[PDB]
Amino acid sequence: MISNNAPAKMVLNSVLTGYTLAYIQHSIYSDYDVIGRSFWLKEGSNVTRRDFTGIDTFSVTINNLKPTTTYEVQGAFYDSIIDSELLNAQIGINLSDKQTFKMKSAPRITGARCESEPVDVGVGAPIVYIDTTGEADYCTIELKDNSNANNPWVKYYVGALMPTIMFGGVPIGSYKVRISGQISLPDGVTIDSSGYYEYPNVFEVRY
Amino acid sequence: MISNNAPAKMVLNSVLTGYTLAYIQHSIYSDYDVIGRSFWLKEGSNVTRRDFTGIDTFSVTINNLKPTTTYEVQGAFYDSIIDSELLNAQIGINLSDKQTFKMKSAPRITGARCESEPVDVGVGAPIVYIDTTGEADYCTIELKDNSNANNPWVKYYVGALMPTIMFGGVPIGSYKVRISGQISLPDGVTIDSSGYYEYPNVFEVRY
Amino acid sequence: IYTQGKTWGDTKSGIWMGMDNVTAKPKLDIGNATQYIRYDGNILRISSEVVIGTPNGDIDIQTGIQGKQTVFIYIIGTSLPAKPTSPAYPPSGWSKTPPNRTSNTQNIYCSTGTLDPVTNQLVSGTSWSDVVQWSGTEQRGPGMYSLAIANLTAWNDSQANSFFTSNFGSGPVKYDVLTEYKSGAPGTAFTRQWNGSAWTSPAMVLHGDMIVNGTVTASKIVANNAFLSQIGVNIIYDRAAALSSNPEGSYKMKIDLQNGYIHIR
Amino acid sequence: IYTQGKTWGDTKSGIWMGMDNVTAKPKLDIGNATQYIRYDGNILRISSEVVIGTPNGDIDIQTGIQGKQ
Amino acid sequence: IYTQGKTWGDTKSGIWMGMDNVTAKPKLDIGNATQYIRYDGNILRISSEVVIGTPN
Amino acid sequence: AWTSPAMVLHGDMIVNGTVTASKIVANNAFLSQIGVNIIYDRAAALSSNPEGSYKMKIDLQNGYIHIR
Amino acid sequence: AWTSPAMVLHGDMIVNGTVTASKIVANNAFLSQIGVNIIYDRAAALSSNPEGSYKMKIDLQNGYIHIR
Repeated sequence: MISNNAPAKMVLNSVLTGYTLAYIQHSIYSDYDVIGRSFWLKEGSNVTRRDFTGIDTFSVTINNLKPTTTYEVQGAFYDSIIDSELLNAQIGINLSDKQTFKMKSAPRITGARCESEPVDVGVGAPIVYIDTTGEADYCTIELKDNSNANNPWVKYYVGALMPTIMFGGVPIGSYKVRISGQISLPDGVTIDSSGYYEYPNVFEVRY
Repeated sequence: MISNNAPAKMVLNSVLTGYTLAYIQHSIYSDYDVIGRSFWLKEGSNVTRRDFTGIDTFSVTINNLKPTTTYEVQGAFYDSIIDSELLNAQIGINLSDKQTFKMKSAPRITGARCESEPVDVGVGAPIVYIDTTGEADYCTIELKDNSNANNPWVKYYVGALMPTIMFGGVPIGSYKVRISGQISLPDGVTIDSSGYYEYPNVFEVRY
Repeated sequence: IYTQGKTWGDTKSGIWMGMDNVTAKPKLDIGNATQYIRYDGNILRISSEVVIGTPNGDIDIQTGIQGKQTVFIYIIGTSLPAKPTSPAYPPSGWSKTPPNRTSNTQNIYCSTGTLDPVTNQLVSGTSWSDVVQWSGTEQRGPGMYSLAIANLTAWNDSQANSFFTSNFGSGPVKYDVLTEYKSGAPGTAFTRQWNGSAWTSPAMVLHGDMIVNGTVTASKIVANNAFLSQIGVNIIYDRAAALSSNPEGSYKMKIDLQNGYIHIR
Repeated sequence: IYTQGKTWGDTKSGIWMGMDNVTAKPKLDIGNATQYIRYDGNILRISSEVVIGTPNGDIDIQTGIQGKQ
Repeated sequence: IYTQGKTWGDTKSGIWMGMDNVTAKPKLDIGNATQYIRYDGNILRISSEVVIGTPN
Repeated sequence: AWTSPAMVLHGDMIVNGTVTASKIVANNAFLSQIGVNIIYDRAAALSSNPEGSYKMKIDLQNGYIHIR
Repeated sequence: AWTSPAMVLHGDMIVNGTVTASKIVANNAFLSQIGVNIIYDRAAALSSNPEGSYKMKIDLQNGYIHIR
């Protein structure tokens, strides 16, 4: 009569998605011999079994993924009585229910121009206008002086991503604007940062 | 050989408390015949039974609870075998061990006041000092000009509940004040609010 | 230049900035009576707690950052083996999952240190734990944490409690600290350390790194790691015994003061 | 007192100092969107790197310092 | 805005606070030539010792 | 890479309360009570994979001390 | 003599990164991993000559425990 019951079916919460990353909050195991967790990514017709043997935490994050691609995640706790081959065969475990989610799109910029601040008197200071399209939060935006090719990249804005983004404090000159949005996850330290998508066109700001 | 199995007794992983809504994290069922999950609250004088259809999620939201009333939580899954009468008897359910939690208290305003500094030239800016006694994580405060028979309540302060709240920029008419607290459920979307508590006194803004 | 009525170091709320002709020293006063930033000619006082730096200020934008922990059971072994030396999640010819064994052999695991998913190997340092025979089935060290909130206006104890009881499923431990920032605005943030019950905001917060050419004195210091050339101490408990048990009944301790001895317990 | 077309907690590059009657607290902000010294009555935030004191601030004037092995 | 005969880098004790079109970065200086709060647009420098919080 | 910190100081630091940090570096330390999970040698701790090369280690959690 | 420090905190402090200092003084240190070459008694370390210390877990070169 003695037995070793399988772990209960894994239950996944909403899939927090960031480009090249993921976050899945699952349930709490109850069986006495749970020793690992795994997930079967399904991109198109390709299936990837990502396995995490750490039971300490109850949140997971897939380090590597394909940008802007709908996936499918199925998770499952497994006991000690399940071997690598058995787990590969999905035999003797309770797999989570299907869940669909899509990846995020890195920010991209449409334009950049210099505009003088509307003022009631005097010479209003220039304010840089850039139109941003993408998916992120508190995207960072930088600039590079075009006088020399070795000039540093200077951050100028980390505020929330908007269809139109404005900021001041830009000295008169010509600059190449660079953007790379960020998106965090509930996990304590996981932060997602895209590549740099610089504007091909150089723009100049003047009074 | 043929046999029947009662659902395995679940374990309540954690309970987050709202002064009107209760959030509980519980383990997952492991038996095929499971049809639903039920809970048995204890007001300390009368026992109340609550059950929620569907077992898709690992969390529940118990509603319609008496504020400032500690409760005890014990429940488990009941399979198709369990009958309504048998469930009421709780004979074969094999419920989970009880757990006691304290239910928070809604905000209240201890006193209403308004003072402003005399000024040699110009006009002293009205300010409102109002002292609360609540424990909500963050509370919103509304106002309504009582001089007119009917006016729409208007929010003026949004922030953390404090022993003393300071705000200004309000018109001159005499006002009635209601205070409500809002506490965020573990789910980001859902927020548990409070019944609006209103100061019986009505006062003119200190001009 | 000052708000009407306000004077340097006056109770009424306002601001003040100007000269002190007699002392020939600039003065500044901003804030309420209880909270204020007052600068005389010789001292700068800030009553209200100050936060310097911003969350995730000095992160790599090319690549993010993340942390993970792994524990694998990895031998069909007749005798206790020597712990791995290669820092690779699959160690040197070493399995990643509990294999099948013959009756004579046994199973030995290792509490592998933190794993780096980006490199898929043990982070620099933190070698493999002591290998222990796996029989049947196999508190947490307080650490620093940060969380993102969609629309943050003030500290949210409920959100932090939900965070800990969701991720770790066990609630925060003493000396834990969580910083909450508004999504779309890392500049606005709130930080609090959980001690005993509830959260107490600290008198000051720093987000980058602190460099002091001189000395530092504090009531107590907690850090996940330290590298000290010379250390002088009278008593040294174990971390768990030191913080978990106030009476320090259970221990595995050294005693430099008074009689010096080694106690195993 | 502020530079023209500047508001507290804004991406502009001006200075703002005055009494915020809405919240009845003094306010301050010096710097651009990223590097700034923003103060609200409740809490102060300094984005930019901060240095306190100067090197050799408490060095003995009569005698210097040195090290040897 | 400044006290008369004062500049951001002067040795005179005084107050100077304003913009700088050269860098478009606000600049603030308050104190004498040896005890001051020099806030460059990019780095905040304090000379005199600072006290944070109040005891109890 | 050379990294600019968040705080720079040149006098001394005083903290009535407590100071917490991810990690600490200091040439000297004068303490009264210490509660630590494990103790290493500076040469081993700085070097990667300390337990591969360590002159003396003590595991307070496991009640073990090793000398080569 | 007496001296004035760089800056004083009357409450606790939190540093999300690493903190470096010439020397540290504190009552209670709750760490998880420390790399140390030589350790003396608090009083002995404060002494001009630490050779008279009660204990020494010297690790940089000797790597031996000697109790005086």
